[PDB]
Amino acid sequence: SVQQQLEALEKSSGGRLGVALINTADNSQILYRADERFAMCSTSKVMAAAAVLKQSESDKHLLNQRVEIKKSDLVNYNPIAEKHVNGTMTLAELGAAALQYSDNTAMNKLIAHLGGPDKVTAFARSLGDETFRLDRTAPTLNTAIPGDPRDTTTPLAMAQTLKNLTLGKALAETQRAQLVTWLKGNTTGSASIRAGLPKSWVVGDKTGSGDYGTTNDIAVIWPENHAPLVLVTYFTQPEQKAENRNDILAAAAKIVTHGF
Ligand SMILES: *C(=O)[C@@H](NC(=O)/C(=N\OC)c1csc(N)n1)[C@@H]1N=C(C(=O)O)C(=C)CS1
Repeated sequence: SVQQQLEALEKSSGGRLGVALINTADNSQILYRADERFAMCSTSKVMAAAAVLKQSESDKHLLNQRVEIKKSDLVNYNPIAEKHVNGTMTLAELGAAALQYSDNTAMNKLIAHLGGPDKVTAFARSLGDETFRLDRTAPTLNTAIPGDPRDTTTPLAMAQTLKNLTLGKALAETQRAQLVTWLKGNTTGSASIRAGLPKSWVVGDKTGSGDYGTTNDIAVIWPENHAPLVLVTYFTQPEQKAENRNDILAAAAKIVTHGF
Protein backbone atom coordinates (compact mmCIF):
# COMPACT_ATOMS: atom_id res chain seq x y z
CA SER A 1 0.00 0.00 0.00
CA VAL A 2 0.97 3.65 -0.24
CA GLN A 3 1.08 3.66 3.56
CA GLN A 4 3.43 0.66 3.68
CA GLN A 5 5.68 2.38 1.16
CA LEU A 6 5.86 5.60 3.18
CA GLU A 7 6.59 3.61 6.36
CA ALA A 8 9.40 1.77 4.64
CA LEU A 9 10.79 5.04 3.21
CA GLU A 10 10.85 6.55 6.66
CA LYS A 11 12.40 3.43 8.21
CA SER A 12 15.34 3.47 5.77
CA SER A 13 15.72 7.26 5.89
CA GLY A 14 17.01 7.59 9.46
CA GLY A 15 14.43 10.30 10.29
CA ARG A 16 10.84 11.33 10.74
CA LEU A 17 8.66 11.87 7.64
CA GLY A 18 5.46 13.90 7.44
CA VAL A 19 3.24 13.85 4.38
CA ALA A 20 -0.12 15.31 3.49
CA LEU A 21 -1.54 15.09 -0.01
CA ILE A 22 -4.93 16.54 -0.87
CA ASN A 23 -6.43 15.41 -4.15
CA THR A 24 -8.81 18.19 -5.12
CA ALA A 25 -10.64 15.87 -7.63
CA ASP A 26 -12.51 14.34 -4.67
CA ASN A 27 -11.03 15.93 -1.53
CA SER A 28 -9.37 12.58 -0.68
CA GLN A 29 -6.15 12.64 1.31
CA ILE A 30 -2.98 10.64 1.84
CA LEU A 31 -1.66 11.30 5.32
CA TYR A 32 1.53 10.15 7.11
CA ARG A 33 2.27 11.73 10.53
CA ALA A 34 0.11 14.51 9.16
CA ASP A 35 -1.01 15.73 12.62
CA GLU A 36 2.54 15.85 14.01
CA ARG A 37 4.45 19.13 14.39
CA PHE A 38 7.51 19.81 12.27
CA ALA A 39 9.70 22.89 12.01
CA MET A 40 8.62 24.69 8.84
CA CYS A 41 11.97 26.31 8.15
CA SER A 42 11.74 28.52 5.05
CA THR A 43 8.38 27.07 4.00
CA SER A 44 7.00 29.64 6.45
CA LYS A 45 7.84 32.35 3.87
CA VAL A 46 4.63 31.47 2.03
CA MET A 47 2.57 32.68 4.99
CA ALA A 48 4.53 35.94 5.32
CA ALA A 49 4.29 36.75 1.60
CA ALA A 50 0.57 35.85 1.61
CA ALA A 51 -0.05 38.13 4.62
CA VAL A 52 1.40 41.04 2.61
CA LEU A 53 -0.72 40.07 -0.39
CA LYS A 54 -3.80 40.15 1.88
CA GLN A 55 -2.88 43.69 3.00
CA SER A 56 -2.46 44.72 -0.66
CA GLU A 57 -6.12 43.90 -1.36
CA SER A 58 -7.02 47.10 0.52
CA ASP A 59 -3.97 49.22 -0.38
CA LYS A 60 -3.34 49.57 -4.10
CA HIS A 61 0.08 51.17 -3.46
CA LEU A 62 1.48 48.54 -1.14
CA LEU A 63 3.19 46.16 -3.53
CA ASN A 64 5.13 49.01 -5.12
CA GLN A 65 6.17 50.48 -1.74
CA ARG A 66 10.00 50.97 -1.58
CA VAL A 67 11.91 49.27 1.20
CA GLU A 68 15.51 50.37 1.91
CA ILE A 69 18.11 47.55 1.96
CA LYS A 70 21.16 48.16 4.13
CA LYS A 71 24.34 46.15 4.67
CA SER A 72 23.17 45.41 8.22
CA ASP A 73 20.07 43.68 6.85
CA LEU A 74 22.16 40.92 5.33
CA VAL A 75 22.04 37.59 7.18
CA ASN A 76 23.23 34.04 6.32
CA TYR A 77 21.65 33.71 2.83
CA ASN A 78 20.44 36.65 0.76
CA PRO A 79 21.36 36.26 -2.92
CA ILE A 80 18.85 38.86 -4.13
CA ALA A 81 18.93 41.43 -1.33
CA GLU A 82 22.73 41.68 -1.43
CA LYS A 83 22.42 43.02 -5.00
CA HIS A 84 20.38 45.96 -3.66
CA VAL A 85 22.38 47.17 -0.74
CA ASN A 86 22.29 50.96 -0.60
CA GLY A 87 19.16 50.92 -2.76
CA THR A 88 15.53 49.83 -2.45
CA MET A 89 13.37 46.85 -3.33
CA THR A 90 9.58 46.98 -3.52
CA LEU A 91 7.42 44.79 -1.30
CA ALA A 92 6.51 42.79 -4.44
CA GLU A 93 10.20 42.29 -5.23
CA LEU A 94 10.76 41.15 -1.65
CA GLY A 95 7.88 38.68 -1.94
CA ALA A 96 9.41 37.33 -5.16
CA ALA A 97 12.90 37.07 -3.67
CA ALA A 98 11.68 35.41 -0.48
CA LEU A 99 9.60 32.84 -2.36
CA GLN A 100 11.66 32.17 -5.50
CA TYR A 101 15.19 32.27 -4.05
CA SER A 102 14.48 31.75 -0.34
CA ASP A 103 16.21 35.08 0.39
CA ASN A 104 16.30 35.38 4.20
CA THR A 105 16.76 39.15 4.23
CA ALA A 106 13.64 39.41 2.05
CA MET A 107 11.67 37.32 4.56
CA ASN A 108 12.82 39.56 7.37
CA LYS A 109 11.68 42.70 5.53
CA LEU A 110 8.24 41.10 5.05
CA ILE A 111 8.03 40.19 8.73
CA ALA A 112 9.16 43.67 9.80
CA HIS A 113 6.68 45.32 7.49
CA LEU A 114 3.88 43.20 8.98
CA GLY A 115 4.94 44.05 12.56
CA GLY A 116 6.66 40.83 13.66
CA PRO A 117 6.28 37.04 13.66
CA ASP A 118 3.10 37.11 15.72
CA LYS A 119 1.37 39.06 12.91
CA VAL A 120 2.16 36.21 10.52
CA THR A 121 0.57 33.81 13.02
CA ALA A 122 -2.51 36.06 13.22
CA PHE A 123 -2.81 35.98 9.43
CA ALA A 124 -2.69 32.16 9.45
CA ARG A 125 -5.40 32.13 12.12
CA SER A 126 -7.53 34.45 9.96
CA LEU A 127 -7.50 31.68 7.30
CA GLY A 128 -8.72 29.08 9.80
CA ASP A 129 -5.27 27.59 10.46
CA GLU A 130 -5.10 26.91 14.17
CA THR A 131 -1.80 25.11 13.95
CA PHE A 132 0.76 27.37 12.23
CA ARG A 133 2.97 29.47 14.49
CA LEU A 134 5.78 31.86 13.54
CA ASP A 135 7.94 32.81 16.51
CA ARG A 136 11.25 34.03 15.09
CA THR A 137 12.83 35.88 12.18
CA ALA A 138 15.31 34.38 9.71
CA PRO A 139 17.57 32.55 10.07
CA THR A 140 16.89 31.43 13.66
CA LEU A 141 13.45 30.14 12.62
CA ASN A 142 15.41 27.21 11.00
CA THR A 143 17.01 25.77 14.16
CA ALA A 144 14.46 22.90 13.89
CA ILE A 145 15.24 21.45 17.30
CA PRO A 146 13.29 18.20 17.96
CA GLY A 147 10.23 18.89 20.09
CA ASP A 148 10.62 22.69 19.95
CA PRO A 149 7.16 24.13 19.09
CA ARG A 150 8.57 27.41 17.73
CA ASP A 151 8.09 27.97 14.01
CA THR A 152 6.14 24.74 13.50
CA THR A 153 3.02 23.43 11.84
CA THR A 154 1.61 20.03 10.86
CA PRO A 155 1.63 18.58 7.30
CA LEU A 156 -2.17 18.51 7.16
CA ALA A 157 -2.60 22.06 8.46
CA MET A 158 -0.10 23.38 5.93
CA ALA A 159 -1.63 21.38 3.04
CA GLN A 160 -5.10 22.76 3.91
CA THR A 161 -3.82 26.31 4.18
CA LEU A 162 -1.72 26.06 1.00
CA LYS A 163 -4.82 24.77 -0.82
CA ASN A 164 -6.86 27.69 0.53
CA LEU A 165 -4.16 30.18 -0.42
CA THR A 166 -3.51 28.98 -3.97
CA LEU A 167 -6.79 27.39 -5.12
CA GLY A 168 -9.37 28.47 -2.56
CA LYS A 169 -10.88 31.16 -0.47
CA ALA A 170 -7.97 32.91 1.34
CA LEU A 171 -6.99 35.68 -1.08
CA ALA A 172 -8.83 37.84 -3.59
CA GLU A 173 -8.30 36.70 -7.17
CA THR A 174 -5.49 39.01 -8.26
CA GLN A 175 -3.56 38.23 -5.07
CA ARG A 176 -4.16 34.48 -5.36
CA ALA A 177 -2.88 34.59 -8.90
CA GLN A 178 0.22 36.53 -7.80
CA LEU A 179 1.00 33.96 -5.11
CA VAL A 180 0.62 31.13 -7.68
CA THR A 181 2.86 32.97 -10.16
CA TRP A 182 5.50 33.33 -7.45
CA LEU A 183 5.36 29.67 -6.42
CA LYS A 184 5.48 28.41 -10.03
CA GLY A 185 8.64 30.50 -10.58
CA ASN A 186 10.50 29.03 -7.62
CA THR A 187 14.13 28.23 -8.41
CA THR A 188 15.07 26.17 -5.32
CA GLY A 189 12.85 23.10 -5.71
CA SER A 190 14.26 21.05 -8.56
CA ALA A 191 15.54 18.16 -6.44
CA SER A 192 12.57 18.04 -4.03
CA ILE A 193 8.90 17.30 -4.79
CA ARG A 194 9.39 18.23 -8.48
CA ALA A 195 11.97 15.44 -8.92
CA GLY A 196 9.35 12.86 -7.94
CA LEU A 197 6.79 13.97 -10.53
CA PRO A 198 6.31 13.72 -14.30
CA LYS A 199 8.51 16.39 -15.91
CA SER A 200 5.59 17.93 -17.73
CA TRP A 201 3.37 18.59 -14.68
CA VAL A 202 3.19 22.24 -13.71
CA VAL A 203 4.27 22.84 -10.11
CA GLY A 204 4.49 25.71 -7.69
CA ASP A 205 6.44 25.09 -4.49
CA LYS A 206 8.35 26.50 -1.57
CA THR A 207 11.28 24.59 0.01
CA GLY A 208 12.85 24.87 3.41
CA SER A 209 15.94 23.43 5.03
CA GLY A 210 17.47 23.78 8.43
CA ASP A 211 19.35 22.10 11.20
CA TYR A 212 18.61 18.50 12.27
CA GLY A 213 18.78 17.80 8.54
CA THR A 214 15.31 19.28 8.30
CA THR A 215 14.24 19.25 4.68
CA ASN A 216 10.80 20.41 3.57
CA ASP A 217 8.75 21.27 0.51
CA ILE A 218 5.15 22.43 0.06
CA ALA A 219 3.66 22.31 -3.42
CA VAL A 220 0.64 22.76 -5.61
CA ILE A 221 0.66 20.42 -8.59
CA TRP A 222 -1.36 20.72 -11.82
CA PRO A 223 -1.49 17.41 -13.75
CA GLU A 224 -2.18 17.61 -17.50
CA ASN A 225 -5.58 15.81 -17.36
CA HIS A 226 -6.58 15.90 -13.67
CA ALA A 227 -7.53 18.29 -10.89
CA PRO A 228 -4.74 19.80 -8.79
CA LEU A 229 -2.98 18.07 -5.94
CA VAL A 230 -1.63 19.88 -2.88
CA LEU A 231 1.36 18.14 -1.27
CA VAL A 232 3.37 18.82 1.88
CA THR A 233 6.49 16.75 2.55
CA TYR A 234 8.38 17.45 5.77
CA PHE A 235 11.42 15.50 6.99
CA THR A 236 13.65 15.85 10.01
CA GLN A 237 16.47 13.86 11.67
CA PRO A 238 17.71 13.20 15.19
CA GLU A 239 21.22 14.70 14.89
CA GLN A 240 21.80 18.45 14.72
CA LYS A 241 24.36 18.32 11.92
CA ALA A 242 22.55 15.74 9.77
CA GLU A 243 22.75 16.37 6.03
CA ASN A 244 19.63 17.70 4.36
CA ARG A 245 17.75 15.08 2.31
CA ASN A 246 15.80 16.51 -0.67
CA ASP A 247 15.83 12.99 -2.18
CA ILE A 248 13.51 11.79 0.58
CA LEU A 249 10.94 14.42 -0.46
CA ALA A 250 11.23 13.42 -4.11
CA ALA A 251 10.76 9.76 -3.11
CA ALA A 252 7.69 10.60 -1.02
CA ALA A 253 6.17 12.61 -3.88
CA LYS A 254 6.67 9.71 -6.26
CA ILE A 255 5.02 7.28 -3.82
CA VAL A 256 1.91 9.37 -3.25
CA THR A 257 1.32 10.54 -6.83
CA HIS A 258 1.87 7.04 -8.32
CA GLY A 259 -0.55 5.60 -10.87
CA PHE A 260 -2.26 8.97 -10.84
C1 LIG B 1 14.99 28.32 4.88
O1 LIG B 1 14.72 27.15 5.08
C2 LIG B 1 16.38 28.89 4.89
N1 LIG B 1 17.26 28.01 5.59
C3 LIG B 1 18.39 28.51 6.24
O2 LIG B 1 18.67 29.68 6.26
C4 LIG B 1 19.26 27.46 6.90
N2 LIG B 1 19.65 27.59 8.13
O3 LIG B 1 19.27 28.62 8.89
C5 LIG B 1 19.87 28.57 10.23
C6 LIG B 1 19.70 26.33 6.02
C7 LIG B 1 20.10 25.13 6.61
S1 LIG B 1 20.38 24.27 5.41
C8 LIG B 1 20.30 24.98 4.09
N3 LIG B 1 20.50 24.46 2.80
N4 LIG B 1 19.79 26.28 4.43
C9 LIG B 1 16.80 29.14 3.39
N5 LIG B 1 16.01 28.21 2.69
C10 LIG B 1 16.42 27.48 1.55
C11 LIG B 1 15.38 26.51 1.11
O4 LIG B 1 15.41 25.35 1.55
O5 LIG B 1 14.50 26.97 0.38
C12 LIG B 1 18.04 27.26 1.32
C13 LIG B 1 18.39 26.34 0.43
C14 LIG B 1 18.94 28.42 1.73
S2 LIG B 1 18.51 29.23 3.10
